[PDB]
Amino acid sequence: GQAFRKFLPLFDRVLVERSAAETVTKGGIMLPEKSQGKVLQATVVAVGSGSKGKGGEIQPVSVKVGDKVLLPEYGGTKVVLDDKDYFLFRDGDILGKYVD
Amino acid sequence: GQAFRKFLPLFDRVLVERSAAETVTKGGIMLPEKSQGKVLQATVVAVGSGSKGKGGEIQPVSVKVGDKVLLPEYGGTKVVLDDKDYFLFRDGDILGKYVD
Amino acid sequence: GQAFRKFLPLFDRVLVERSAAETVTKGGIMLPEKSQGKVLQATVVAVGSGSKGKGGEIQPVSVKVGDKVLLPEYGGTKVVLDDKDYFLFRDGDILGKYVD
Amino acid sequence: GQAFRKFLPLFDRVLVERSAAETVTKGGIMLPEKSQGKVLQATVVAVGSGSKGKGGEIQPVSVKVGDKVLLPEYGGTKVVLDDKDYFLFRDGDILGKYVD
Amino acid sequence: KDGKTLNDELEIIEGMKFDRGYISPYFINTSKGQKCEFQDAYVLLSEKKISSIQSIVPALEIANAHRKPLVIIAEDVDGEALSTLVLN
Repeated sequence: GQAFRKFLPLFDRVLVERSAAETVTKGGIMLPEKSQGKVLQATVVAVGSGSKGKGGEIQPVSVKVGDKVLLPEYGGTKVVLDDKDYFLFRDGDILGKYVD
Repeated sequence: GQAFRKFLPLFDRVLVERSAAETVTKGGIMLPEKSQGKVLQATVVAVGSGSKGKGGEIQPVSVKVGDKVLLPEYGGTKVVLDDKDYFLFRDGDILGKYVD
Repeated sequence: GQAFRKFLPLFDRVLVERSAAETVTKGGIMLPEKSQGKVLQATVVAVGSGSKGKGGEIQPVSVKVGDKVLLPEYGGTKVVLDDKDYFLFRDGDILGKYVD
Repeated sequence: GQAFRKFLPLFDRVLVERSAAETVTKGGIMLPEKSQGKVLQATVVAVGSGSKGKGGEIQPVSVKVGDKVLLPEYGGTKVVLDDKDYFLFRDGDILGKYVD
Repeated sequence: KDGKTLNDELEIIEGMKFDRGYISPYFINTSKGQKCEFQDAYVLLSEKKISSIQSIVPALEIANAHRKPLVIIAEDVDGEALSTLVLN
């Protein structure tokens, strides 16, 4: 697998970083800090080894580090690295992958 | 798979666009903008890579971009692309497909 | 599969038409329109393609268009074709098949 | 499979006819018609084709027409044939079968 | 009945008058007197409340096709039907 900040997920778990929230509209209107909610855009930083649930051999994670992905609304777990916040998700929960 | 507006579904998820709601009946009567509810006709714009749910080799999606499908009335997930709403369903939840 | 009114069921789903409920008993008594309730006698008008739930190769549906079947009293999904009512069932949700 | 009175069960469903409810004891005292309740004795009249839940080739039903069986006290499905009532059960729910 | 002038008055109430007013002011079409007036108007008499939009559209379609005003007498008109009527 690929490590990050001395952290390595186990099995197919994927660690992602949520993008910075939006605080100014397209005009000049600022937003309250309590209304932005939770942003569903994140980037992949660490990747696990493979899929344990597959019979026999174990499949590798389908997303590659550096990709931008759209997270679901309810899943995820909180992990603290250097007092920063990162979120850990399973491979199957990642909805879609942004391309360039 | 096929991307769309720099978006790409993962696994076997399929992205569709709902059709416009009816506002003028066959006569000269318009309907309230809150009475249309939801429409069940949609068009496929993107298709995922392959299905993880089949053992061994992964299988492709059974629908192709551009078709007209009858969505279920309960499932789906909402995603926003350039402020235009899009809905993401699984392959097995697509109720049916129209033919020409 | 087989199409019907420009519609094609997907996977193993089956589209059937409910029969017309009786209104006059064997004698000369005609019954209320709100009393006949639901009739479980229906006919197959369209068929799906194949069984996705069958491992490996996909098994075809066990019924063919034109047969008479006995529906369950709780299942079914509603679809509207040309302002006419049709109901969609899974191949495994049909109780029995009438034979001539 | 085997058809009975213009009907044929699908898959491994078994159609049976309940025995007549007793009204007179070993003595000369007869029973009220609101107390005998439901009887758990029936004879097989129609047999489906084969089990669908078995992977691979479908195994035929374990009972044959003309046999006497003991039904469960909770399950079952009602079907009316020629104004007469019959009950449909899944092959796996028949508790036992009498021998002679 | 009690009057409100120095001279007693005689009044005749002919035709059919049942003393009920229009549900919404938006139906008014004559400024003077705030009255709703129609000539050669269809009447739809419903014994039960008219709420669902599916129950009211066909009557409006018929009226529009024949191009005649419509008067709806019933127990009441719900929010949905009232909204459709006022919008139209």
